Formats: sequence, structure tokens, C-alpha cells
Amino acid sequence: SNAIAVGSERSADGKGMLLANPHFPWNGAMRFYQMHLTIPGRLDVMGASLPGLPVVNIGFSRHLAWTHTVDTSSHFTLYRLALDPKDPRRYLVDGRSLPLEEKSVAIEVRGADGKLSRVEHKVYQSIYGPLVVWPGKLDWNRSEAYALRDANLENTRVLQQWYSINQASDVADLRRRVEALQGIPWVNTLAADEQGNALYMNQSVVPYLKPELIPACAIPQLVAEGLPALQGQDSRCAWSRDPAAAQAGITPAAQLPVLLRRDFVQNSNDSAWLTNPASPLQGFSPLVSQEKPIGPRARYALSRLQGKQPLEAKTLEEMVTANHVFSADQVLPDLLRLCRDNQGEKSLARACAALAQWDRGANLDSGSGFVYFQRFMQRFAELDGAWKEPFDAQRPLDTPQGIALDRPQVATQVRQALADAAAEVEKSGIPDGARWGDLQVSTRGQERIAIPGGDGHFGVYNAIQSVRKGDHLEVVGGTSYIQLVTFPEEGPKARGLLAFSQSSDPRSPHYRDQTELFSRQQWQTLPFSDRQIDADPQLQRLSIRE
Amino acid sequence: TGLAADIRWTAYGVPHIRAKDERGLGYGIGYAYARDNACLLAEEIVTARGERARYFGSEGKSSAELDNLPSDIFYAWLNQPEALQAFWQAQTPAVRQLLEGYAAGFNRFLREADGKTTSCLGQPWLRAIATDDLLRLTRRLLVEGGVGQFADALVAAAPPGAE
Ligand SMILES: *C(=O)CCCCCCCCCCCCC
Repeated sequence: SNAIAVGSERSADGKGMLLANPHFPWNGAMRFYQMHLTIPGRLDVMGASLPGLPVVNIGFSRHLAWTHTVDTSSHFTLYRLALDPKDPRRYLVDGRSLPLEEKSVAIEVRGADGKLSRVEHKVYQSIYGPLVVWPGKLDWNRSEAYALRDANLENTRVLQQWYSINQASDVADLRRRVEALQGIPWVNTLAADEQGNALYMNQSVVPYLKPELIPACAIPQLVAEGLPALQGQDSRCAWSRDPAAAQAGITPAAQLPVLLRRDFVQNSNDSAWLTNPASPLQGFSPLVSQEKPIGPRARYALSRLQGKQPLEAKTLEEMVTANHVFSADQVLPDLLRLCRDNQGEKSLARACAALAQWDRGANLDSGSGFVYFQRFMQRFAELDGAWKEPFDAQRPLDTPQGIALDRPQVATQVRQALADAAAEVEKSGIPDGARWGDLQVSTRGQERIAIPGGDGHFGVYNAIQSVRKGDHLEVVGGTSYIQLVTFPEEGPKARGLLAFSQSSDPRSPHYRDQTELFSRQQWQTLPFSDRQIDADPQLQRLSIRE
Repeated sequence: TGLAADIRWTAYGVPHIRAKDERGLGYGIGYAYARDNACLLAEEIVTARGERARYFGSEGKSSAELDNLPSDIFYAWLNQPEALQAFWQAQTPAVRQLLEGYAAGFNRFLREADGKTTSCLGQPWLRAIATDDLLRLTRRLLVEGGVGQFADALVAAAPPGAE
């Protein structure tokens, strides 16, 4: 997901502006749906939401626009249990043997014969929550087991939270409403309002441990792999209580990162840290936010956003529609150099030709260089010490960069990586002068629509995730609901698209209409005012009651 | 009853629901959403009710790509009656009304549907929905950043034998 909020100090009109570019599935229970909701006098909000929810999840109103991005905060903790030496169904807390609880569920199963049978399954539970088994990682043996405490299981406030956000007037009201209720499960919130404020909040339901407990309560080897794991044999490693938390065991709002600025805030699924590099967010719980190298989507956005030049609506739109493969910026120049150094090496010829002719984008017309580049990067990622300039904590926007071609072993490995990548691309059924758009598509009935964009791990802001299905890459997730909002005097001006269209049903007039538009990158007005709605020549109206 | 909505659709099937209260607003939302996505919701409700294996057998997967039976076990555990009931009793009147409207609006579309925009008309799993179903969907989304990511791990958690 991407989000950028621009404030009065940077926007071309001196007012708030918001780009919402969430990256979510194209199917299933998280498929975004557009709607505008109005109770005249007290609610008027438009955007998109998840299936089955009678609230707007990402949207805008008269003076406010907001959006969300999956955060890097922990929303659960694992608990390593010490098992009773006499009984692996018992576990020790403060050296006392407690029995596991057993909860059985019964499932009906349609057999081969079309008939139902009853399957009974036992779910083992500890005081923390249910046991979980990851074979070869989190086992249940005779000395240890792992249980999982999910912080959102007691979050009954989630729906009220979005209804409340839907009623928010401006950025300060939004902040109040989100900090008071703490109903947000697992996303950041970024927002801008008419008066030109830009807000980032890392305000979600996050397990709370007082700072002096963390080093002693952590399972050191598991936290190093990024798992929030705690010592479950010690009662003092229970989540801490703070009467200011909206829910017992969760982090108080005052302790979660917030940035209020008039220039910009951004997030691309990295931590709060470099939301705006001019004002780093630091000193938070490791369950909350850590200072880790940012992904290339964030690096890309910061390279466009830092500086003193005014930001237009078009600036932000084009950050998505450019389809620029930002990871190319770090490696392609040195990669092309290595290509020139090995001219007349038969194995590398086609790859280097394709790469040097490539527009560095994931556009429909982008050359096969993108395909060669992806497969190389997949191998590059597995190499040790191949960066010319490794990540530098003092230069976090500009590192890692370049290939260490001066180190002879690296040069050998990078070339072999390129040969291997070339081979894989050449083995596959890619035609001659076939383009990215010929390969990446979304199926609609018996037809196919070319989809621009590419994997966000390659720094394409317009992130698109695809899987191999037969002769094509089939899009499964990424850019989904797009909204870009500004605030001219008349009322909110909102622009965007729902990439995969309103309806998942092939029989619908709205199964592929916005998908056609997404293909051509033709964003549309999101009509909000009665006037905008009445100006629509396709306007239909139905009233219903029972 | 006391359910009323005014719905406008603009280009691309975007609904604009106007109502005088949460109940009517819910009613419009569920009706409009059902028009575009009745089958999706029905499928995901089946998943969230832990009824995949009942309708589809053990050889299929949910849209989250979990095997039907492990998925069912996880959702049957997650969405037990007491969890649903506690969750409901914690909802504000406004939210309760939103959900009641939605269920009622979805079911109204189901009553009237003739297949114009619904490909799963006739399937035994396309059924009238209840507020509990929306709570099931909500809770499934709630744990997407927690125990949801360990659904398989939970189903697999069994004590050691004689090894
Ligand atoms: C990018 O990270 C996409 C973020 C999309 C999140 C949608 C809004 C959050 C919805 C969660 C609601 C939980 C309902 C129980």
C-alpha cells in the first residue's frame, strides 16, 4: 500500500491533498467496494470498503480525506510455553503446572458419496490463547509449545471506529476520534484536510509491554526473525495494564507514533520512522516501530517528495501511473556496465540488449527487459555482500546502491546470476518483442485485459502482484481502490478508480468497466456533490423499503 | 420494518445511499452490494461460518487459499456462539442498526434476484444472511493481522505421542 498526505506548505493550492493507493487482493473477503453514504445533516462520506462492512474504510468527506496502510507493528504475541515434565498437555507459569484447556469443534464434511459426515477436532488453549504449530520452527514437543495471544480478539470497537472516522470533520477531529477509541486493528492512518494539515498515525491495537520488561520477556532468537515472541513461563511477561488504554493489555494512544505536519507525510508499509525524514519517529517499543531500512516504494516516494517544489495533484497521480521500477535505479546502471564489459559473451547477449532497450517501467509497452530484470533481482537478493554501498543508517534514503563490481568474486556471481536469469526467461514461452502488457493480465470471463504495474518489491509504486497461470501472469492483488483528493472551494475534488471494478460477478455491467480504464490508466471523477451526481448522464435512482 | 433507503448509482455502478438513520443506510448498502457481489459475500460467509467442507467437500480451498476443512476448523473456533454474542452485546445501537439494515437489504435483493447480476442463483449456499454472519465476517477481518495468519498452525497444534 501507498499513502501520501500533502499539507499547506507544499501543495500547489496551499490546501490539503491526499493520495490513497492501497494494495489489496483482487478477489475474496478483502476485495474493495466503492460507495457513498449520506444521512443528511450528520453523515456524508465517500470511498471504499471491505465486503460485509456497512462503513467506509478508505474515503473522504467535505473537508477531510483519509486512507490506510498495513503497518509494521505487532498485533499479537507468541508465547513460548515450558511444558510440565510429567505431562506435555500441562505447562508451567511461575513453576506451577497448569492444564491446557480443550475446545472441540465439529465440522460437517461432504464426502465423495455426496453425504455428510461429522469431523471432531480438538483445539488446545492456554491462558494466553490457542497453541500453534509451525513444523521445524514452532513445535509442540515434550519440553515446549507455543501459544498465540491475538490483541484484536477483544477489539469489539472496530466497526464503531470506522463509523466514527466516517463522521470526522478535519484532521484534528480524526486524530481525536481514533485516539479515543483505539479500534483500528492493523493499519496506519494518513489524512489531509482542507486547511492544509497532513497527518500520519501509527494508531492501532498493539500488545503493550512496559519498556523495562521487553529485553527480559523477549525470546531473543525469535524476535531477531521479527516474530513478537515472549516468555510464557513467567507471569510478569503478561501484557502490561495501563488504565489509559481503551482495552486491557494494549498500548495507550499517547505511546503510539503520530506525525502532524504541513509539508507531507507518507508511508509504504515500512515503520513510522521515516514518515517524513525531516522529523524522524524514534524511541518506540519494538512491538510498535523500529528503525529499519525502508523498502524501495518508500525510497521512491521520498525521492519525489523531498525538496521545496510545490506538489500538484498530477505529480501524485503520475507517481502511480509512471510505473517506474525504482529498484532499477540502484542496480541497472552497474548491471549495464557489466554487460558492456562482457560484450560477445553469447549467454548474456539477449538479456543485455533487452535491459539497455528497456524504459525501466512496468507499463503495458515496457520491453522484456523488465522480465529479465525481475529474475536477475530474485537471484541478486540471494547474494552476500554484492552492494557497492550497503545500507547506511546515516544515509537511509540512498542505500543500498550499486553493484560492487570492483570485488572480483561479486563480479563473477553477478554475471552468473545474469546468465541464470537469462536462461530462465529464455526457457519460458516469451515470444519475440513481446511486451509486459502481453504477459500480465486479469482474466474477465473468456477475455483478458492487460494490467500495468509490477511487484512492489521492485519499487513499482503501482504495485501489482501476479501468479503464473498457463501462458500468462494472472493478477491477484495490488493497486485496487485509488483516490486522489483535493479541496477546491466548491467541494472535495476526488479522482481515481477501482482497478478490478465494482462487481466480482461476470454477469454484471460493472465486472470489467473500470478494469478497462485501469489498463489505459484513465482515472475518473469520483462524484460527491449532488451537483456532480446529477451531472452524470448514467444516473440511475431507486428507492426501497420494507 | 422502518427500513427505507434512497440509492443513486453514477457511472461504473457506484452507489450513493441516502437514508434518515443507520438502519435505512445499512438497508441501502446491503442491497446495492448484493446487486454487485451477492455470490462473493455468500462464499465468504460460508468460509466465515466454517461451512466450506459441508458444501464443497475437503478437496477445495477458500479464497484465502486455505484447505476447506482446516479453514472450517479455524472459523468454527473463531466464531463460536459466545464470541459472536459477546461481540454483539458490545456494539453500539448505531452499529447494530447498520448491521441489521445491511442483512435485511442483502436479503431483499436475494428475494428478488433473477440472475441478471448473480451467477450463483440456485446454489444451496446462496442463502438469506443474518447479523451474526456479518459479525463472522468482521471477526475474520479483525484477526487478519494476528491469529488469522496462523490458522493452519492452530489446526496443526497437536500434543506429542510416544516419540
Ligand atoms: C494497504 O495496506 C491496504 C490497506 C487496506 C486496509 C483497508 C482498511 C482497513 C479495514 C480493516 C477493517 C477491519 C474490519 C473488522
